[PDB]
Amino acid sequence: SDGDTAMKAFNDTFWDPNAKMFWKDSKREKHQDFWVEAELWELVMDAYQHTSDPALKAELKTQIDDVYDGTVAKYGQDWTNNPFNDDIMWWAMGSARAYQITGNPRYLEAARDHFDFVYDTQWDEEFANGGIWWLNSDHNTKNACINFPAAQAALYLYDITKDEHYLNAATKIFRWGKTMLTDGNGKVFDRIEIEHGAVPDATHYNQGTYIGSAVGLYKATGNAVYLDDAVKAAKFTKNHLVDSNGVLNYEGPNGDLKGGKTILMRNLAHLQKTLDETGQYPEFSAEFDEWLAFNIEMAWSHQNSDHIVDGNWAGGTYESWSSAAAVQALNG
Ligand SMILES: OC[C@H]1O[C@H](SC[C@H]2CNC[C@@H](O)[C@@H]2O)[C@@H](O)[C@@H](O)[C@@H]1O
Repeated sequence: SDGDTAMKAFNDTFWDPNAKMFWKDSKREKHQDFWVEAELWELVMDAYQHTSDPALKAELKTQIDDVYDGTVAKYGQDWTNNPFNDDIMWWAMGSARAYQITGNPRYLEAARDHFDFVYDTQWDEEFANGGIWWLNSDHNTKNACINFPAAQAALYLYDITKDEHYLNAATKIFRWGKTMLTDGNGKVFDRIEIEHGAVPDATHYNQGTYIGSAVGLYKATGNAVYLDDAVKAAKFTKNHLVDSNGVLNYEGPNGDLKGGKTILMRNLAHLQKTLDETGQYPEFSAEFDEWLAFNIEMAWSHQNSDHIVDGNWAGGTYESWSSAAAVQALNG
């Protein structure tokens, strides 16, 4: 049970049962950033779905509710006072998943109300012919880190509700994003800035949410073009966001990007499952599976004696966001 071992060690090192939040690092001086906390929430959910130890499973199910409670105690229930639309949407997506797992109606209202605020008021047709703004304060840029997560959140809400409103939203957001925030061959651009144009800088987490939304659209629509879209973005990641031995890059020193492999790995697992089930792209599937396994083994060979792995997978304080990626990789 390497996935169980990895998750237990992550909790032992970083979980604060008193505040019901993760610590930012092993000094236990400061709790994790708001948007990153939603991604650690999803890690708890993924370990819950992966494990077959019923005692650990029940423990992780309780933790799903505690993570939300601790964040609500510090930040409130209404997140629309946060000027970052991406922060809001990461929590809306997490809330949709928490509803799928628990059935607790507070999570459905949280997902729906926050999705609606962003989509209904922060979509604009004028600048760049579409897209959602990064912030709800100033309107200067439209970014991959809000647009693709918004498509993914719409797809979860469609699965829950069967309301075509959400499928129509996902289709519209993704079409815009593919056209304005990619090169058409799987390279995902960070953002488009008013008075400048596209900033074509690719990162692990934006490759990830593009891939996850494309796989979700394939499943919901039956259009094979969406699967092709996801494969091209996975090939780009494997060939161009890696070191000379094929190990995924380290994206520091930026604090938001350092743990981005967590989001990438979560979404690559969705593509791997869809390829295994459909038997499509058999040649790429075999190469992709082998490359993933090589990455996981190299990462875990760098673990310390407490079973924690730093985010520099190619080589004394450990950080929760950087260290999460190796745990996610064993819970997919
Ligand atoms: O270059 C990393 C990253 O930086 C921001 S998103 C990160 C912010 C999310 N909201 C809370 C902030 O504290 C955080 O910096 C955006 O410029 C994004 O497009 C880019 O990829």
